[PDB]
Amino acid sequence: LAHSKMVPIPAGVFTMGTDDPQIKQDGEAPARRVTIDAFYMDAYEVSNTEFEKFVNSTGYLTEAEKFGDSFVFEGMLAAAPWWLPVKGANWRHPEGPDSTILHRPDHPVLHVSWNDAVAYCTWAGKRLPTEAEWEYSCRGGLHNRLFPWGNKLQPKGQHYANIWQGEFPVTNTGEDGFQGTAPVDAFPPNGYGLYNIVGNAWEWTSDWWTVHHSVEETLNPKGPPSGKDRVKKGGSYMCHRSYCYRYRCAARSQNTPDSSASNLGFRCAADRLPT
Ligand SMILES: *[C@@H]1O[C@H](CO)[C@@H](O[C@@H]2O[C@H](CO)[C@@H](O)[C@H](O)[C@H]2NC(C)=O)[C@H](O)[C@H]1NC(C)=O
Ligand SMILES: [Ca+2]
Ligand SMILES: [Ca+2]
Repeated sequence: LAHSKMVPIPAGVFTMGTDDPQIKQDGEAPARRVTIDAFYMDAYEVSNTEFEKFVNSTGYLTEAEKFGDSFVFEGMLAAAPWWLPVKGANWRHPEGPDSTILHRPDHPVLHVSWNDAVAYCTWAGKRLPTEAEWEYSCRGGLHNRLFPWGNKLQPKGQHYANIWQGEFPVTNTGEDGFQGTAPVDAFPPNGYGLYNIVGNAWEWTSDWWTVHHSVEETLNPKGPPSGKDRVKKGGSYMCHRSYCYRYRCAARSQNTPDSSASNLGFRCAADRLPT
């Protein structure tokens, strides 16, 4: 269990975005050439256990605990009728008060806000990645592919990510081996050595959200200087093509920095290795 290990992501130039946006409302277009300096990125989503080390040390009280509620998928018991705001739903109690994390220590932490994530990473001698670092990393050395691994969803007939199978929201067949979340080290790594960069839990980035992008070539871009929503990436175990096709590197979405929910977590990046 090296669930806080990092990988060196190589310096390089890449196509961020796409001239074939499958969800236009989200600012997937235009494709634009971005240059990214070499850095490090968590190989894994931050796990319940890793977060607990953080909380052991600092006594950090997450925002869901402070507000007293968080968003849980009805399916496992508001932005959709299936998102319910549940009292005493937080990272220790992912589906509300009578749920627990004891049987799932290696699964990614949930019900953490952008602030929670930042407190963790900075605690950890790290920081959140920018969207561009995230997306570049997601792509995993490949150019203009849908997914970290290519354009087939199940290559060689194999599940490569934790998402929805079946009729959403009513039936999740769990064909891919998991109905909710999966251990942070489940499924194959992309070419850069990252696990579950699409699927499992959504992932916070450091950028404010905008849908307005130039084709101006940029270098280590931080997104806009302001916003009201922060950028999240890579879909979750609830994604399906039929209604939410965001288990692609190009896809993107947003939340206010103080939101939290049962399919949303994070991982850290860093310019240089921490201790
Ligand atoms: C966070 O702190 C708690 C409490 O100090 C740790 O749990 C204890 O660990 C010791 C040593 O393994 C055991 O003898 C006890 O059985 C535990 N006590 C309790 C209160 O359950 C816990 O391991 C820490 N969590 C993490 C992720 O490091
Ligand atoms: Ca699944
Ligand atoms: Ca993920």
